[PDB]
Amino acid sequence: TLPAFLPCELKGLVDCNWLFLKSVPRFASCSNITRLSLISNRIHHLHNSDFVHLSNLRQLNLKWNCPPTGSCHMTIEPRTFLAMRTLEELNLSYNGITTVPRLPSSLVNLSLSHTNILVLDANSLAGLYSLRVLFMDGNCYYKNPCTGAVKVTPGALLGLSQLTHLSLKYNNLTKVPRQLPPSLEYLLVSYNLIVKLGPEDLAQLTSLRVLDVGGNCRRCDHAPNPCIECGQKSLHLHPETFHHLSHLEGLVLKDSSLHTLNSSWFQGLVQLSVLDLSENFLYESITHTNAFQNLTRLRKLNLSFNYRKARLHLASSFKNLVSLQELNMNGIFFRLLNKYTLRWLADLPKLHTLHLQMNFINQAQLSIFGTFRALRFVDLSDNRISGPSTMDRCKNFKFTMDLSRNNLVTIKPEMFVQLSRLQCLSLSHNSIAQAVNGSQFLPLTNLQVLDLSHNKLDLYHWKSFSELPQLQALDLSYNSQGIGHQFSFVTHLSMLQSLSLAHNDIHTRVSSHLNSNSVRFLDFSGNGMGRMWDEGGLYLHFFQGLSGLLKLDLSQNNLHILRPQNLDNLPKSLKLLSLRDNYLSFFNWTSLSFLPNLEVLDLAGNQLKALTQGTLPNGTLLQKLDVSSNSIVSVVPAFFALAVELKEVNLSHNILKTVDRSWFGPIVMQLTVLDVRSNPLHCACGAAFVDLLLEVQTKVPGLANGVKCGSPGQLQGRSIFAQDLRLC
DNA sequence: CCTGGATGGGA
Ligand SMILES: *[C@@H]1O[C@H](CO)[C@@H](O)[C@H](O)[C@H]1NC(C)=O
Repeated sequence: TLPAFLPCELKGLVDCNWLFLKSVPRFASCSNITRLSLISNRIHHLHNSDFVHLSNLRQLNLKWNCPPTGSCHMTIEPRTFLAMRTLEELNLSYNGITTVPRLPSSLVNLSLSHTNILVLDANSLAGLYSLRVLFMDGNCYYKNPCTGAVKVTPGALLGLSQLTHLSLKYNNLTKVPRQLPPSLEYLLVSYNLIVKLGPEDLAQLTSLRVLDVGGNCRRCDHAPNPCIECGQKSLHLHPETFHHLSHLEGLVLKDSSLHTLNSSWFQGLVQLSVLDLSENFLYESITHTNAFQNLTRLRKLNLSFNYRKARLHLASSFKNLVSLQELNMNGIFFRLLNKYTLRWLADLPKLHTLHLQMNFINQAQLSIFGTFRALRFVDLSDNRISGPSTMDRCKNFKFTMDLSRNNLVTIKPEMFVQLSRLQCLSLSHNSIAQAVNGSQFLPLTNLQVLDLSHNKLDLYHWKSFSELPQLQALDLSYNSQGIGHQFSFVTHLSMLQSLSLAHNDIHTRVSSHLNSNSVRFLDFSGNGMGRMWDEGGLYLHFFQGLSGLLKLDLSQNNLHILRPQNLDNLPKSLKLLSLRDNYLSFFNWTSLSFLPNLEVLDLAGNQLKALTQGTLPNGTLLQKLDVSSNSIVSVVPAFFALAVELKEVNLSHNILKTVDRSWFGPIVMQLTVLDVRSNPLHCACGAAFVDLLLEVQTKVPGLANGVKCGSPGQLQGRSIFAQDLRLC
């Protein structure tokens, strides 16, 4: 009858996360479960018999059960994990242990990160010959401190003949552990105190695919958090350090205080696809160096935050990065962008992504991005661009350009010269105060998406955005305002499918009618539709002219009433309506006859005291009803009974003491969701709601533990299964 | 490596 795995939830996974458990649950048969998650409980002691009932486990997560500062120490009996002979993955992270427990040989992945284990020797990982993955980060650093440092004894890991991944970050290491297994494909030793590297440190590691050695010589300028500055001026790299790494696909040297590069570092890495040079002092290097000469397979290059301690121009060697797909140049702080600055990138055949934000650019010739071969995304957000030189997804597929958070006060169509192939643009969070009239975006003949939110557009002109013949989505949200009429242009936008006028300063001379044959989605939330629909018949047909409209969002409009007339005069094509977060107290549910094709209705966050008015009227096509976070106290029988297509209903965060089956009739059997959490259910031993929820248990989210009682006081705040309610 | 610009994940 009951779910078999109380107080946990069965996903062959069983989820016991965040249940304040102090011991491993014992729960018909527990011999078919293979995965158990106990994340962030209170288990502080583990014992030889704790997992005996879970003999066939393959995966075990115990993260955050006994967190070190920030105090907790975990005790583990010797035979604890041995009961699980087929155990493959074990996560022991964020637990105060000082030694690694005894483990079965079937182990494959192991996490020991953020513990108090300070020493790894040959005895620590005994019998783990099939171990492929070992993580142990953050055992000795400012958030999990230790006197001295973690010590990995030379050759301790050589028993792991199958090891591919090894991470030992934030451990205050001063050297790379010696004689590591040569089978390694991933080595991460970043953010220790390794101020010196050479071929000795990486000896015998010929199967390395990525290597992370960043943060070992940190500049700490404007560091928000406790940081250890490198004693020397820079990381010391022996010229032949990585020279024997013939499979190296990834190298990260971030925050290494590098002042110059050296071409010797890369000349052996003929598979190098990823290079992270961010957070060093290469401002002058990147402009002159020849190091990029033979990085032929290089796909990703991170140059971010290499700022000056002239005019920026990338080195000529960049023209050899024929495989380059992505370039990060954020936070470099060069105030001028021109035809030279990036010239050696233009002929690069596959360069699609260019990151150029947080650079304090106040002069930019955007035309240069029209000369590029395969550019798909250029981010110029958070800069100081103020004019011509002297919904965004758009993801992966559309020539997109982001000019968010700049200093545009006026749009002059000459700033878009050569950008005519742009399909998406964002000018949000500028300070554009300008009466749009149709002369601002002429070159943008192919623009499909335009984000102009958080500006100060005057929108009286009916010719607005008419020079954008392919415009499909327009975001004018959070726009702050004696001729024309507000929003008159919508009818003259032939292809507009999505529009947002959310949170706008609406004028008195706002148009009384919105029109379009193409608009399918309108966000009109955060406006004054309550004060507009109280003005009589003036705005009674405000939305009627949007023929074909499918989705309307009328959230946060301070609606206290919703007459049938206003409903009847919405487009008959409507399928989704959201009145979320209004002040609707009473509502005639039979008035949904006026929305014949309505499929989804969201009335969450209103004052619906009850569901009485009122009945879901046949033959509504309503599939989803959301009445969460009202203060519903009751519902009339057969309320949902006539909604033959009803699948989802959310009654959460109300104040029902029960949930009755007579509310639904035969419909409740087909419900896909029935969310009843956060209700003060009265858990008397008679209660029949438990018999109802149990009938549709799979369709009830958080049933096993998330649905709580509100009374009686001893069962309050506790699950409806805390005591067995079916006994009287 | 991914993520952000700091640090934690990871498999
Ligand atoms: C029901 O509404 C609440 C409101 O906060 C939300 O948290 C919850 O996710 C919703 N349930 C479903 C099934 O969407």
